[PDB]
Amino acid sequence: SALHWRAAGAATVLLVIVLLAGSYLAVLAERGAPGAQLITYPRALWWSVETATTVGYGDLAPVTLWGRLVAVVVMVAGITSFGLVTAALATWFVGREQERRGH
Amino acid sequence: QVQLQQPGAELVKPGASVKLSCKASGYTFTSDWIHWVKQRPGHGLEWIGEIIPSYGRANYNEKIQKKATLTADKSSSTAFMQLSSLTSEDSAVYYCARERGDGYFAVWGAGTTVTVSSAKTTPPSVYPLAPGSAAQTNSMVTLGCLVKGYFPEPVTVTWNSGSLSSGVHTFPAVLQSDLYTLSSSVTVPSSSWPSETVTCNVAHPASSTKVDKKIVPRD
Amino acid sequence: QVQLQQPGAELVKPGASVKLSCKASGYTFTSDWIHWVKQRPGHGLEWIGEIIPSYGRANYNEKIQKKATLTADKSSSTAFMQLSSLTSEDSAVYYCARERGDGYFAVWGAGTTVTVSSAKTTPPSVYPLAPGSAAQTNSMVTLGCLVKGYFPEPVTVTWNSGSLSSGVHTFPAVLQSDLYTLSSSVTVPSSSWPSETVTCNVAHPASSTKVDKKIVPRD
Amino acid sequence: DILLTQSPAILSVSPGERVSFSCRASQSIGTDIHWYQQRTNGSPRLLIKYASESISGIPSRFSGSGSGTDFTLSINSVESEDIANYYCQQSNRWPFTFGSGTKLEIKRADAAPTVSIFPPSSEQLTSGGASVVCFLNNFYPKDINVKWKIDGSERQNGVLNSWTDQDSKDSTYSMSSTLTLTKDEYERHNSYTCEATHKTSTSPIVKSFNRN
Ligand SMILES: CCCC[N+](CCCC)(CCCC)CCCC
Ligand SMILES: CCCCCCCCCO
Repeated sequence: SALHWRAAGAATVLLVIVLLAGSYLAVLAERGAPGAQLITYPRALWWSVETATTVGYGDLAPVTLWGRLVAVVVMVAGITSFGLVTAALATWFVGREQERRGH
Repeated sequence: QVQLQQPGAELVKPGASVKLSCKASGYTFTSDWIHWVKQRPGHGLEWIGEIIPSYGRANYNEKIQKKATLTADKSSSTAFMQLSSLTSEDSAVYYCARERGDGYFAVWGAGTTVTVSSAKTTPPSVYPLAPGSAAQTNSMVTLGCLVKGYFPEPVTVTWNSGSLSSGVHTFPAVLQSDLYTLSSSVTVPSSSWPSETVTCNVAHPASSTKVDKKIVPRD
Repeated sequence: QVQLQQPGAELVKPGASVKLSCKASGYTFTSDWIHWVKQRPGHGLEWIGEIIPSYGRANYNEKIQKKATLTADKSSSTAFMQLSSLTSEDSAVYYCARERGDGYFAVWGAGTTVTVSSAKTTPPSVYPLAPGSAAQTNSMVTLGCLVKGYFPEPVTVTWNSGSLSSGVHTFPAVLQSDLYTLSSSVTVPSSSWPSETVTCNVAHPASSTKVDKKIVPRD
Repeated sequence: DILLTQSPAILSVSPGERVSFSCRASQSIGTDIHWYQQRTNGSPRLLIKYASESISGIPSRFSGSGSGTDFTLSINSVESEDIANYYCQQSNRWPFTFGSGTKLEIKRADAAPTVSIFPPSSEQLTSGGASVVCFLNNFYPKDINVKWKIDGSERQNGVLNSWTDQDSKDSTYSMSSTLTLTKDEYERHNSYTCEATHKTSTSPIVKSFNRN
């Protein structure tokens, strides 16, 4: 298996771990803050997914410092993981185009 | 099996401190939160605080006076609430509840009746209540047990180790000179008594004394 | 053509169950939702539930008592609502409506008058209503039909197979000893009667009986 | 914080009739409301979670509805076991808050009290005291008056009364009246009388006992 495909699969597994850990740590950080809505794990996981994908509907958002720091990690992990997937697709296309050119 | 196990009662002197318990059993996950709810006699439910035992962080209700400290012990699966500087306003029933991190309290504990007083613990006295020699009995017959002179609350009275619950009344206690007094009624068919035994089981957790008392006819 | 076709009425005994129908015609898409609306006599519209026939999922109004079960049959393009354990509170007119998945009910059915009673189905009796021998007639003349002794509701009375609607009054029924009774008025010009025939068409769907009755003068 | 008002505090319903409990939230909470039941001297019991989701073990007559700020707990065909307090609790915003609570009481048919008089036992007389206990059990309505006569003369001193809440087994009420005297005062008399005047009878229900 080539590196870029192994790295993509590794990034996908790492992203799932960030989503699960991010959902657990957000609830742990948001409870205790009056008005916080990111205080139950099922919707916290939904919030983490729409954060890593950078969709950000606005139905859920962190208000505490550590809840927002968790959000930052989720954002970077999601942007990086999907970016590595795009990078792997580019390598696949470039490698196929080299063979298409004989070189 | 019961999931949350709390003591029956705790007598605290005014200003003294107490630590309550809540032994957890059944399925336990890392997403469990133990909550504590306060209910004074004649009042609704009042949220006190929460704690996640898999991490040790505790949150408290910021609207009320903070008189609690929530700890957890994963080796024995028991959460603790330490109440400090108690007055009469703190005398209530304190429940513990388990939340699976999804909002609602799926299971509650029996609650620990906390009584803040300056008195002293007195075990109760149980007396039989049988009809007199001249008493016309119908198809049924009513018997009783008199639980007087105990402090503090509560007392849990059962009939025949709990096997008799239909036709059972337990009246609330009345306070008379730092002592409580109540009675419990039971209505069995007239043919069943006194052939089949009828006993009352008066348990006073504040004094760690559970007492039985058989109801035999007079002469 | 009519898009939603419902039966006229259904007589249900108290506690019994019934299954209503709603045959769909016209354009049918995978995004179609069939709704059911309940309307008691003297009340507004009450949403019951919905179903998507292209998938079979049914939703129900959670505010009211759930006494319905919605099914669909794509081979015959007919949705079904099964009502169970009916009381007098369930006696109403039940419409079906088709929503194209965009919010509003573009087309409604005629509705099935559901009457929950302990009585028995009785077909109606139709009687002519012609003016007496001594009656001065103006430029117009009023005729009638008496529909009495039927159960349950409703009865749809037309005049000359529907060709006569102007000048037609149909009074609401009155309940008299588990039997309904109403009359229908029609006002034709005096010159047109009795040269041109005047008949009333009394249809009682609960008994599957539609009866005509010509109005001829007395002697 | 989120305020949960439950009004009215008491709902009177005749047996076999639907009853709806109201819970209004100070701000929109979607469907993050949960209902609990608490009988007399009992711990709260979860009835409905997330406004309208059922719980295993809860009878089918319990249901819920609503979303946003108004939420309803409905009981189809109320029964005697349903006599309790009903609380709502929100989980949308921290901290979790409870409602003030709504009590459910049943209007059953009028029932005459079953009066029983009990003399003091032998185990109490040896301690220097004596108590004549009178049980006024399973009556409706709740209004009732007890009268104590010692040797035909009315006694009002040392008579402690105790009423119960509405009985969750038969929707009735029960009352206990206890006259406590010392062993000497109890032995200076003979006739002890418990009289119960109730709506169900113009004449008082009387129970007495003699030391003979
Ligand atoms: C169609 C989704 C594209 C979203 N991107 C990249 C995905 C990252 C999860 C956001 C990057 C922002 C750092 C690119 C938007 C560029 C306008
Ligand atoms: C970004 C690091 C995770 C956040 C640390 C745990 C959450 C704080 C709990 O107080």
